[PDB]
Amino acid sequence: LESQYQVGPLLGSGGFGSVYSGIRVSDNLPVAIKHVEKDRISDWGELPNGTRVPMEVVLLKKVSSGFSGVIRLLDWFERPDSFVLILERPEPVQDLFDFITERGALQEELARSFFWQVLEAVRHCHNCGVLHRDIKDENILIDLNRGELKLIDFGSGALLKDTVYTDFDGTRVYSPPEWIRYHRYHGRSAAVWSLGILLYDMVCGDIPFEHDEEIIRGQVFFRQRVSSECQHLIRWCLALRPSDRPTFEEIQNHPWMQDVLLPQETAEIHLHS
Ligand SMILES: NC(=O)c1cc(Cl)c2c(Cl)c(C3CC3)n(CC3CCNCC3)c2n1
Repeated sequence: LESQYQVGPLLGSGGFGSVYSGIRVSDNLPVAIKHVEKDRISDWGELPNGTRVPMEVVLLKKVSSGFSGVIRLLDWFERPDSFVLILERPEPVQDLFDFITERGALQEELARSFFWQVLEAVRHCHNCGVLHRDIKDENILIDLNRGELKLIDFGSGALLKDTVYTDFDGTRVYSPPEWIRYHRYHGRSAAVWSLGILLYDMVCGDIPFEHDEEIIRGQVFFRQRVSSECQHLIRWCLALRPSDRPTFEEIQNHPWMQDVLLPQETAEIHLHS
């Protein structure tokens, strides 16, 4: 049926739908229960059969196998007017947006650990043929006990492909200049641009660009003291020409990314575990 789950408080609502705290009754596992109205759903996909479902379900199934820094889909249900997704829920948890709101710009050692884990999660998605298309601090959860980050909300995502994309429903201030100007981008280089925005966000406490004109110009001004190596990596991710941007391999081999803390180290030093 679907009272295999006890429903708790509303955790949040927005373009992603309505998300409730929940518990799976069979083993007390913490879950998040996400309701999405069918009419409010834009991009659709389908499973290895008829079964037309939200793209989000297709993508999560493709990445939810195995361990990773991606939130796992435990189950889903269809109702007459909506879909309901059952997702794993860290506890205690705080999204990266709220974490940055409370603590301001992050020390580089902590930003390094977080950014590294985001890179590994995004690599996993791409390796599984999934492109997220809305990487940003609001879509990243922190498991405060373990110091492990989780990517959420694949509702703007798509199957990864090597040809040009001409559709985009992600967050605009995270979208690349080629999308702003031409409404065209390729998957990896757009993702790397958003990773540059995210890294700036972490070490400066706010995003670099607010307006189309700023994104198009691509001038990065640093409002906080940031190391030259970090500045260099960020400016590389934010290269105006897509082909001038680093690959994931080049990002992880960059001098700023060396000697990352383990997740548990991160929690003990910076999240006091
Ligand atoms: N797919 C989603 O949109 C989704 C998935 C999950 Cl597992 C969660 C969880 Cl947990 C939360 C609340 C713990 C913040 N939320 C609410 C969000 C947390 C980050 N942005 C603010 C509301 C979740 N949302």
